[PDB]
Amino acid sequence: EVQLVESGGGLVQTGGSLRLSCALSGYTFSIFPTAWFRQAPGKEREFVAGIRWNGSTRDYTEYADFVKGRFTISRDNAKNMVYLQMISLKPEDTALYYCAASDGVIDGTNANAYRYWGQGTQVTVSS
Amino acid sequence: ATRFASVYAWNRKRISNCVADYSVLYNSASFSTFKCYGVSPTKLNDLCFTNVYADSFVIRGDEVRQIAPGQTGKIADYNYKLPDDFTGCVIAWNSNNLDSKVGGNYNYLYRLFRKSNLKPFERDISTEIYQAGSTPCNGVEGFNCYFPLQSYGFQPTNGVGYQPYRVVVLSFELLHAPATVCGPKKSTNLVKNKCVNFNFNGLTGTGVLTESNKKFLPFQQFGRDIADTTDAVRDPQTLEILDITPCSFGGVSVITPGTNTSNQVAVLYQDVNCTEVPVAIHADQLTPTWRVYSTGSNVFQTRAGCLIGAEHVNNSYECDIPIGAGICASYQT
Amino acid sequence: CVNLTTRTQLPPAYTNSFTRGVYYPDKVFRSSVLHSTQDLFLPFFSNVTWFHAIHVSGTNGTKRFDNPVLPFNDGVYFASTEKSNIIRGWIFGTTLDSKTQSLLIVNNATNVVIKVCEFQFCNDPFLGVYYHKNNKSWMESEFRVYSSANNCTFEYVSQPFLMDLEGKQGNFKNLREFVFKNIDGYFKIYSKHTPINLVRDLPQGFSALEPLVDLPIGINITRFQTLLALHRSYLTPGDSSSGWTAGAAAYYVGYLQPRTFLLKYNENGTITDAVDCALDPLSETKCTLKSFTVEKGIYQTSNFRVQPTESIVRFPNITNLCPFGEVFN
Ligand SMILES: *[C@@H]1O[C@H](CO)[C@@H](O[C@@H]2O[C@H](CO)[C@@H](O[C@@H]3O[C@H](CO)[C@@H](O)[C@H](O)[C@@H]3O)[C@H](O)[C@H]2NC(C)=O)[C@H](O)[C@H]1NC(C)=O
Ligand SMILES: *[C@@H]1O[C@H](CO)[C@@H](O)[C@H](O)[C@H]1NC(C)=O
Ligand SMILES: *[C@@H]1O[C@H](CO)[C@@H](O)[C@H](O)[C@H]1NC(C)=O
Repeated sequence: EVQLVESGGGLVQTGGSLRLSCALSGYTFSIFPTAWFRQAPGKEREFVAGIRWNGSTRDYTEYADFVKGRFTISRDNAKNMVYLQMISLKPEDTALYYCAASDGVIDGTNANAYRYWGQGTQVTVSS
Repeated sequence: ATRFASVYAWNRKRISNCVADYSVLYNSASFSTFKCYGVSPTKLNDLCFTNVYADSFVIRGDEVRQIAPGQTGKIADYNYKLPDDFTGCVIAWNSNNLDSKVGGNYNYLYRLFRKSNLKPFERDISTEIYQAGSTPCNGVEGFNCYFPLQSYGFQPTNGVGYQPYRVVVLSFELLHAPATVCGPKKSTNLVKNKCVNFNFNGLTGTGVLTESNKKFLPFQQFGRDIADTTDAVRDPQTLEILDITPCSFGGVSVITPGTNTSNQVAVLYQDVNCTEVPVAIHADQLTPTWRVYSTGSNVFQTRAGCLIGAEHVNNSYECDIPIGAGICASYQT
Repeated sequence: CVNLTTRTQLPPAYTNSFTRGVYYPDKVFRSSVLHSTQDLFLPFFSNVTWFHAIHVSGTNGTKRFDNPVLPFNDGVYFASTEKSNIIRGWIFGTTLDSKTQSLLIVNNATNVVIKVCEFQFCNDPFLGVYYHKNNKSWMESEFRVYSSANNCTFEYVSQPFLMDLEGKQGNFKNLREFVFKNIDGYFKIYSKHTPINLVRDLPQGFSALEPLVDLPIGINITRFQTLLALHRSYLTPGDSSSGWTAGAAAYYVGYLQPRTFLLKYNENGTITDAVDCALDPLSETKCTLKSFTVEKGIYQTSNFRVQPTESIVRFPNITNLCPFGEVFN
C-alpha cells in the first residue's frame, strides 16, 4: 500500500521559517508528481504547491499565487521524499498540511485526481 | 522481426501474396499465452482468412493481461485498443533479448493520458506532449508537460509482468474477402488404389484415388462428368491428375434353395471383383458361417458380380434360380 | 500532373463484338460436355466501344488519344489489336482519386505492377516514354499516372522482363483479350494472346479466355480507364516535334451482362464453341436442348408475360369532411 508520512510544522512566530518533510513509499515516486496542500479552519482543500519530474533534465515546481515567491518545494527521488521550505510566514498560514501523490501523471492543480493522501501535520503562526 | 515497433507505434502490417504453413512456424512453441476466441489457425487448419494482419508491436508484460476483447485501461485505452469483437488470437512471450536487458528497452515507451482514448480500430501516432489544464505545453519542463510516452522498467525488474513482451495479435477482420491467404498448411501423404476420404482444397469425397491419364489444362484443377459429379482431381502439390470412383458399392443377394430341402446358401455380391469381397464385408463378423461365405475354393466371377458358395459347372441346365447375365444357380448336385 | 494539349475529337466508332468475349466460368474440367452456365458474359454481336489512339500528319491528319472514364458496370471486355504493345495498363476504382482507394495495373516493362492504394490520379493519366538520344533507347520518363500514393493495402510485382518499345507500323498482328470482373470481394482478370493478320475490327474467330489471376480486393469499382504507352513527340527517333504523338494502335471495349451461355468443352477440356441463350430463338432452342444441333420440330423454349405497365391503387372517396381536421384544427 502507498504510505505518505508528514513531519515538521508546529508553532512558529510570524515572519519565521519552517521546513516540512513528506516521505512516500509503496510506488514510483520518482516520476509521479507530488503536491502539497493546506486546509485551514473554515477553508476547503486547494492547491498550494507542487513538484513534478518531467524526466528529461529537471523537476518543475508550481507555486500558488498567494504563496508565490515565498514557498519552495523540492523532491529527492533517491530518498523518495519531499522538502517544503517556507519563509516569512503569516498568521493566515495556520493550517493542516497534506502531501499527496498520484498513481500516474496528472495536472498539478487537480487535487481530487491525487489518489494518495497523507496524514499531514499541523502548522500554526503566531504574531 | 529483428526490430519490434513500440506499443504506441504499433504497425498494422498485413500478410498476403503468399501461402503460409503455421505448423512449421510453430517449431519453437515458446508462446506463454494462448487466448483464442474463434477458428484459430492453430485450432483450425482448413481455412485461409484473407484480411488477416499480424500486428508487429512490443508491450510490457503486465499489458498482456489487458489484451482481451472489449478491454479498457492503460494500453487498452490509449496505446492499443484492439477491436471489441476481433476474430483471432493474442500471442505473448517473454524474450528480453533485443532489449539487451531483463527490464525493458527505453525505446519501447507507451503513450498514456492525453485525455483521448483510442477507438477499437484507430491509431493516434503522435509525439505531442500532454496538454496542461492551465497553459499548453509541448516539451521542456513547463507546467504539466508530462511525456505521454513512458519508458518501461529499464531498471532491474523482478516479475515478468513488467518486461517487454513481443506481443502480436493475429486478428483477422474479414470484410469482403472470405479467404485468400492460408496460415496453416496441414497436409498428409498420398494414397492410391485404396478407398479413402480425400479433402482437396475444400472438396471432400470418399473414393479410390488412382493414376489418371487425363491431361488437365494448367489452370484447370477439378474434373466432372456429364452427371455433374467429380471424377478426377488434380493434386494441389504437384501437376498430377487422379481419378475418383466409388469404393465398392455392391449389394448382397442370398441364392438359397427351399429351406425344406437344405440350409447351405450362396452369396452374390453385385458388380464387385472377388478379390475385394473379403474386405467388402470387412470379415469382422462371427468366425464361422459368414467367413466361410466371405471367400473359399468355390468363387466365381460374372458380369452380375462375385458368387461365393456355388461351384461352377460346364454343364448347362434350365434356369433354376435366376442370378443374371444368362447365369443361373441350382441346388442339384 | 500534365494536361493533354491539342487533342482532336472524333465520333466513337462501333463494331459488332462477334463471338469474342468468352472465358471459362471456373477451373473445372469437362470432356465433350455441353455445359449451360448463367454468369456475366459479353452477348454476341453486342457492339463494341471502338477507340483509336493514332497520330497522322498533313492537313487531313488527326492526333487522337482515347483515354476516357468508361464506367465499369459489372465487368468489362477489353481487346487490343496491335504489335508495339502501346496499351500497357488500366485504372479502376470508384472515384479514381486519392480520396478513396483505387486499383492500378501498369505494364511499364521489367515488372507488371499491381497496386491497391489511394492514388492521386491526374486528369489525363498515361505512360509517357522518352527516346533517350544518348544511346537511342526507349524508356519511361512521364509516369504521371498518380501524384502520390497513400494508405497502401496490396501490391504485386512480377519477375523482370523487357519487350520492344518502338512504335512499329503496319498491319496489326497481336490480339490480346482480357475480361475484368468484380464479384463478391474478388477481382478476376482473364487474358489470352493470339496472332492475327487483320488491320481492323475483331476477327470472327472464336477463342476462350482462360483464367489469369484472382485478386482479393475490397474496392467498389464503378469506373475505369486505360493506359497507353504514349510517345512524347519531343523525344522520338528521327524527330523532336512538339505536342503529343503516338504510333499505330487500336483497342476495343465491351460491357458484360448477366447471360446464360452454353459452352462446348471438347475432349481435352478447352472451350471450342459458345452459344448465347438470349441472342436469337435458334440459340435459345439450342441451349434449352443443351445441344449445338437442332433437328426438325417444334420446341417450347420458355414463357412470356406482359409485365405490369403501371401500378394503380383505388380507394373510396374522400366523403364528408371528418372531425379529424376539426380535432387538429
Ligand atoms: C487434347 O487432345 C487434342 C486432340 O486429341 C490434342 O491435340 C494434339 O496436338 C498435337 C500437337 O499440337 C498433335 O501432335 C501430333 O500427334 C501425332 C499423333 O501422335 C503425331 O504423329 C504428330 O507428329 C504430332 O506430334 C496431336 O496429334 C494432337 N492429338 C492428340 C495428342 O490426340 C491436344 O494436344 C490435347 N491437349 C493436351 C494438353 O495434350
Ligand atoms: C488540367 O485541367 C483540369 C481541368 O479542370 C484541372 O482540374 C487540372 O488542374 C489541370 N492540370 C492538371 C495537371 O491536371
Ligand atoms: C460500394 O462502394 C462503397 C464505397 O466505395 C463500399 O462501402 C460498399 O461496400 C461497396 N458495395 C459493394 C462492393 O457491394
